[PDB]
Amino acid sequence: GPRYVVQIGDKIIDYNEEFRLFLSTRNPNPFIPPDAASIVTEVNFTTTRSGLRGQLLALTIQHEKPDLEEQKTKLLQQEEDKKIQLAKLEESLLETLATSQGNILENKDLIESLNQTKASSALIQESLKESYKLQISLDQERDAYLPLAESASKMYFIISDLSKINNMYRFSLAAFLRLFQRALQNKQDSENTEQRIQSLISSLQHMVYEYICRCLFKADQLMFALHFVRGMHPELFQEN
Amino acid sequence: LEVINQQDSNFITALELAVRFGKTLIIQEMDGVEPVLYPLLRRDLVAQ
Amino acid sequence: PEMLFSEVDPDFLKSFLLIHESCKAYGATPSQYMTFLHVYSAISSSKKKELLKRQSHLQAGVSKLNEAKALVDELNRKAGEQSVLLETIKAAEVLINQLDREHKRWNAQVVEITEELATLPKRAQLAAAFITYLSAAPESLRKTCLEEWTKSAGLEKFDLRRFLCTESEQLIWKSEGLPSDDLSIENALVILQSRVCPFLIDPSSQATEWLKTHLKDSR
Repeated sequence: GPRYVVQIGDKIIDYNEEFRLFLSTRNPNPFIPPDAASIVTEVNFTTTRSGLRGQLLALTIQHEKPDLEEQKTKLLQQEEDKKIQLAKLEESLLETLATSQGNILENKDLIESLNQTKASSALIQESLKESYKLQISLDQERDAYLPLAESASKMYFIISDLSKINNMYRFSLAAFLRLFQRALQNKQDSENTEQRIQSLISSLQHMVYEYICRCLFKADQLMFALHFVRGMHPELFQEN
Repeated sequence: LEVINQQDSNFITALELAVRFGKTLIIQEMDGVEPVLYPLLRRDLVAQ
Repeated sequence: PEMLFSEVDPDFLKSFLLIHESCKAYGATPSQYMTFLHVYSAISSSKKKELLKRQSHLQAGVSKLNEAKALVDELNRKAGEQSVLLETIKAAEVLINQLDREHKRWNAQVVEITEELATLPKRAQLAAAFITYLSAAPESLRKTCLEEWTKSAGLEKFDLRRFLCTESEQLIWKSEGLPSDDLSIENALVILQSRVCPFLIDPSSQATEWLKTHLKDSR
């Protein structure tokens, strides 16, 4: 008659019009045939280079000093809330223009529009002063960690391709971030910070190399060593 | 509304449409109580 | 598409063929061709309706502001003429003190949307092709294919994540636990699609936590 039914096994079941179906997956392979993939559109959450860089940069900022982390959190949250409220205050500009389109010089809606536009200009100038008062205040306290995070983002993509010669050379990322935690928690290095950055990359390469050669086969450590050296410093062997 | 005769060729089909679409139904030439129309005249409603 | 047209003309059609013939080298089922056409038609309809709504509201504003200015440019003069032969100036100047920024803001968007909705079909082609193909490939293939398609159209500016979503929705999605990468935000844009079912390959469960966070409201 007016409705529709759909087959599920043996039953006959009414297909409600509010039916929306999503489904999650924990492993990129398994499993699609080439028949159930021309109807299902596939989305792959993946960790990439530029994201992982910022992730480790935020971890280093949070482990250098907590005050800069709390400041860069609170300033960004207040800037976002101010942007949303500024869009909300400017969202009455259509109402103040054509809410009724009549007696706009007569009623006090144009009087309340003056107060709303005054609030909008005040928030706009305040947000200009705030975006000026956060830029260099965050750049000089955030840019003191990125030559660590750059090569720390190099090392994971080095050790990712180790499975393609021998299976069970498959490495996670949660244990990798556990190692990156262990790099701080065991260091206790009190120097210049610019003298500390080379110290921490140095005492992280040792822990990475030992953690991976716990796993490897005895005829593979020279492979891993040479590919690791090609991964970290690609300038010392020049071209061709 | 739909109005139908008793001795009619399309009785049960139109009865199915009148139960589904929510019509108000009038039957003309009844000679008694049909055997078919007993649970509909009673209350026999299994839930889905 | 010519039967999806009534239900420049040949350049669109031969562009479709070349996009599909280039995309055959990754798996190109004709179901994806038809999904492409349906989501093209859907997005083009929704954006034409929203742009006509924006021009309607801006036209109503440009009408009402000019009418109120033409009314206020003579009322105090008529009162002065009646006083000459024989109290709204303050609130008029107070309104003009906001209108000097307000009309100056709401001016330009009429000509802006007027020049924008002549460039909607190629934008809808790119926005549909991205959704109907490239939610699977690694990001180098995303960059290479978007650059080749963008040079194919000829508008080497004109990105799409700002064309399809605005800043407020991005910061609201970020307010919940969506990852802030380009990849995560483009993947959350692709699940706008409702022609088919989305399939979430997801090793760590943050994106799933986000989706079942902001789908709290419905059942």
